[PDB]
Amino acid sequence: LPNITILATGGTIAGLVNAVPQLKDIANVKGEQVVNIGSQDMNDNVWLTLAKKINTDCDKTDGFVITHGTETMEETAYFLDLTVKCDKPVVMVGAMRPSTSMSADGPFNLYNAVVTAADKASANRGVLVVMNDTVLDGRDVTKTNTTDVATFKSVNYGPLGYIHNGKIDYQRTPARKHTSDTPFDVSKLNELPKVGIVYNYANASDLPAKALVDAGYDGIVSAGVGNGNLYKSVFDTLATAAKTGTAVVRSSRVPTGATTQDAEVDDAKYGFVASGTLNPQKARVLLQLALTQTKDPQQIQQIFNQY
Amino acid sequence: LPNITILATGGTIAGLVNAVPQLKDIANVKGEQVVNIGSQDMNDNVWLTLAKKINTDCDKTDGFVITHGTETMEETAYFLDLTVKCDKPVVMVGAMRPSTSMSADGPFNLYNAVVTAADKASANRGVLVVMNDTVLDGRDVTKTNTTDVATFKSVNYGPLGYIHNGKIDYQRTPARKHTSDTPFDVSKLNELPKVGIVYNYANASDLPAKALVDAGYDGIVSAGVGNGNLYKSVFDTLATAAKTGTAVVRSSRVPTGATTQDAEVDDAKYGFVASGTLNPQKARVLLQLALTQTKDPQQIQQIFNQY
Amino acid sequence: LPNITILATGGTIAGNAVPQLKDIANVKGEQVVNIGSQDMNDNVWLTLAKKINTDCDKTDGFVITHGTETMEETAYFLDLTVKCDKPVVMVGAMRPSTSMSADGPFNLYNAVVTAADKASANRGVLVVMNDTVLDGRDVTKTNTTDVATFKSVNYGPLGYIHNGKIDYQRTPARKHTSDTPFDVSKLNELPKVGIVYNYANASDLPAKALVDAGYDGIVSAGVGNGNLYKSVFDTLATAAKTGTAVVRSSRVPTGATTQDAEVDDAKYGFVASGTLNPQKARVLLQLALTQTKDPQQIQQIFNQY
Amino acid sequence: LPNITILATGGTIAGNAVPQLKDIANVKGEQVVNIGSQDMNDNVWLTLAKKINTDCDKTDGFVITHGTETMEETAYFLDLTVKCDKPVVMVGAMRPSTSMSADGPFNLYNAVVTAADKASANRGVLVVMNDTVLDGRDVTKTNTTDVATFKSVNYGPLGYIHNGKIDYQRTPARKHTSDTPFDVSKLNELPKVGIVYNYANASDLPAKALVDAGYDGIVSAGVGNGNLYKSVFDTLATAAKTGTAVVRSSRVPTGATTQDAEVDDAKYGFVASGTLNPQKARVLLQLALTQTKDPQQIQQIFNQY
Ligand SMILES: [Zn+2]
Ligand SMILES: [Zn+2]
Ligand SMILES: [Zn+2]
Ligand SMILES: [Zn+2]
Ligand SMILES: [Zn+2]
Ligand SMILES: [Zn+2]
Repeated sequence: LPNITILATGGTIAGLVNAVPQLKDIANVKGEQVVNIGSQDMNDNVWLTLAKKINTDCDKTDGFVITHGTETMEETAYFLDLTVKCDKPVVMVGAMRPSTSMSADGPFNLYNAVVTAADKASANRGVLVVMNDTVLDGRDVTKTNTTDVATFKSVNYGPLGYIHNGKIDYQRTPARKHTSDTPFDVSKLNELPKVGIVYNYANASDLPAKALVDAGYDGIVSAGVGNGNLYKSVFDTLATAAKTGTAVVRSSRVPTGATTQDAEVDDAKYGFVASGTLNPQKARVLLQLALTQTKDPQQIQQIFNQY
Repeated sequence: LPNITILATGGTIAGLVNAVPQLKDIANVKGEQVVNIGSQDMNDNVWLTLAKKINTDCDKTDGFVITHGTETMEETAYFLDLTVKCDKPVVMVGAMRPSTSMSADGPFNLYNAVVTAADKASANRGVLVVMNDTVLDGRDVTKTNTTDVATFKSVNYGPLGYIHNGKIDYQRTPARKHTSDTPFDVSKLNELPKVGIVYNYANASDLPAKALVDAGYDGIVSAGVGNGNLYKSVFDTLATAAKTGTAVVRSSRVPTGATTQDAEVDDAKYGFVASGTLNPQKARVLLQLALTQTKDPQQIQQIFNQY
Repeated sequence: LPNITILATGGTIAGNAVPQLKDIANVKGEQVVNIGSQDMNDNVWLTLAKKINTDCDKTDGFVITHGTETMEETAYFLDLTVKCDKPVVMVGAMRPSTSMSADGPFNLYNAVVTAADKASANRGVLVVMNDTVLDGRDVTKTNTTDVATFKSVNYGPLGYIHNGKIDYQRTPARKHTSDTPFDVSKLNELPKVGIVYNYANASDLPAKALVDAGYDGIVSAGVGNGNLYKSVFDTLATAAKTGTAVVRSSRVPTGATTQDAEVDDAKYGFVASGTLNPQKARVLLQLALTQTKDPQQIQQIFNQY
Repeated sequence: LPNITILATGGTIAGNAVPQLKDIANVKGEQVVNIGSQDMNDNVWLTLAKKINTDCDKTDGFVITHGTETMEETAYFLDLTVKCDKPVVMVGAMRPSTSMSADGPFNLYNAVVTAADKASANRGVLVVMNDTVLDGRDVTKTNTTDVATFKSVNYGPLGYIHNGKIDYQRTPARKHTSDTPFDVSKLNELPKVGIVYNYANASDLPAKALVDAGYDGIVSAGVGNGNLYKSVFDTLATAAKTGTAVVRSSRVPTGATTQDAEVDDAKYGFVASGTLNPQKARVLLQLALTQTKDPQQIQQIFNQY
């Protein structure tokens, strides 16, 4: 059987080979606790240590499964999608119900994540998220409902495949460049560029925006209204920010659909970057990484058009 | 025919009786430009003037249609749902495509909004949003896609009815108290309590939260991760805030599903309020209004359980 | 504690495998029939409806375990025929009860909570699945395998369940339960109604065979807004003019088949099904045919229930 | 500018009513047939496929105007039979071209942009509607009246259109166009395949009539994961054992009908349709039957296309 490494970032989602013994019949599992934290507290340090671990141990194993909380799983998955250089399957998985709760979802989630990680056909598709019998790509996947076990969905382009009876039918694969095809290399980095997110809505204070500028943040992501629009006070602070060196990326609070370039706002005029289908938290991820390569908004836009 | 008043808050969404003449065959339309602004700039002053106008003119007409931009329509609609005391239909409508663009959606949107406003069966259901042949309640309706004409949907409980050939079949009506059944009365108010929204994600700065506290904001709404969870730095600032008088409401960045009380966080312990199915921008609306009645988080929670 | 009766129609969906039930209700159970839901039939429907109506005053609410294949059919039939205003809640499982992360146990727990909540009464026959309370009319099966498959695709759910509490924010407008004019206590059988499908180059043979067998009604799973392939139209038009009740529904999973849109229904005596999908339409047409054979009266029924 | 040919099969969906087309392509048009899409048939399919394959080297891409009722059927049939790798894009309108806010004009503009974009080639036959580029296999009609009805309910769309530009982020894995073993140039007719529906108490009469008429294949719109009402099962089992190709699909709008799950397919010679809904399954079974009558070979086809 294939040997799959399980990297845990927190508690157990099932309760591992003893908690879900059926696992030892499809893979050879070793487990390492890499960090232990709730995902609402996920952070840069954790991201860096994970990417490095996966990159160092790529040849010690046939695949990876990462147990992680659901709240920020979608951010971690995209970070790794951009930084892992192991074309072998890296599959993330979590659980929406506590492991001791009735009809706990963890056990079967874990099983299906190991199934996915172990299938050769899963290789070379970038980092994946596996939940609710579905194989989801790290870029587009996002949490759609606060409590539903079916919460994870790729709301713009769809899943990569479905899992029935330990088998996967892949009918899709992502087009946006990832893993070995990106120029990102966090292997020597101990920190990441500071990027914050500000929200837009009626009568929005500019204060949040101004705090980030005061603190010399490297980038700021705007969760805009509609097609990335900005409340005027926020538009003014961000315009300013962009002229004094803070990268500014326009995304949207609207859960699906792209924030398009030169549509609602003149990005070229202000030196802003439109995030495409990257929601705010995902846009933060690429902006941070783009900032380790360049600070030219034109080049940041190009990065946003390709990753 | 019934006489319907169209209150415009910005430009035309069609191009009114001359731009969509079919209108004069279903209603008697008068139009007033109440303000002229892009909805990304929507604000308290506009909300107050609209509520008052609708309340003053309730007996001058059989119904209201409000033309408004799409970016914050969902916020205005809920504000009015809470403050209008005219049980007559108040129907909001906007357009996702410019009026001069091919297959402009405005014309037929406007027509269907007038159809809705004119149907007696539409009365007593609170403030409505009409878009894409659908009648949506002001509380649950939200913008789901950045550009799609079908963007407005009530993502937790569904629409109230569908519109085919100028006819409506209502199969639902909202249960949460609105209009005349709320204690909110902005008729004498010239300002609203200050409420801001802060976003949570991996490695979230507490700075935004702290700016609002520094400025003596009355309330703060957290767009949390998952079931309203908070990044630790943000959790600490907000906990503090709540002890020194800032109302704190936990909502979620996740587009559907409720942020439940005493689930992921101990709201009772910290004096926080869980927003139920109110997304961040909608939660801001009720929190602002709840703040004109009380500052006791227990009572704010009760308000969040009933409106 | 509330008395709740679990009426089972098949195999179990849990396994007490859910001891936590003692915390919310006094539970007793009866195996009413035992079949795979894909073989659900008129006899089961009649007996179920009669059992609930007969037993209404012995318990505080009912939970009905049922396979997922035709849960949406039974739920609507019960929605139209139950004369008990106490909560009737149907429940199933998408995963075998012995499979890992089986959904049955929590689904069942949630159904008893729903059946026992006093706020659940007077909302008609309910279906509880994946933490959601769904009305029997609009509820349909949306995905072949996903635990979250049950959704009310047109009008949404009535309420969500978290930690054993329901936040109801909706109730259906279409009349059901004791508000309908249907009465199963007098029926040992139901009018014959079949369903035919429409698609490119569709044979009229299925429709023809139904008519030849003297079927009381036929529901057309049409294309788009209830349209019909030419040959199927031709056949059903004659049928409707000669006494067969004919209802236009649609193969399209959401949205209504409207009146006076695509087809001139009055001209032929056809009835438009509204938001009722073909299998749901069938439930209502069978029932309407126990009350009348008149197309206009049947359309009225379809506009009301 | 690119040469794009618009092949019309019905009434127009715009009305130049869209002069803005001159900005993106040199357009010429031919009325290939003229019918309501609810009467779409084998003859139209054959002629369309032949026309595109014959005319492939005269233009840069094709746009096909087609009614919405069976757009998803034609699109898949073309997906399986077009041997031209240039973009073929189907397009419709959900509102009358003269109604207010008609969708046809912008839909058409978007289809020509798609047909003319060089990045659109080699993705198979496409359907463009509501600013979205959708593959012909997974695309289905989701709502009876909404302009946004066309969606790829299982795997999503290939790309979105904004301001005349497409951000393609997906392409289908299932082989299509010249990769299939089908060849319509040799066909004046297609094998007879009908579709029967399953639901509670389903009559076996439709299935029986199809078999009696010597149908080459039958697709079952089953319940849940492709299951069958007892009587329909019994009939199709005999049919499959005696030479009728039988494909299990599902009435359920999303998700696959899987192999070796609910039914022992090999035991009877049934074929599981995968994510192919009944009308789509029919398209592929008709085509498979022009190549073989062997169930295992047909299942292989269903696992590949
Ligand atoms: Zn990727
Ligand atoms: Zn309301
Ligand atoms: Zn009902
Ligand atoms: Zn009643
Ligand atoms: Zn294809
Ligand atoms: Zn090829």
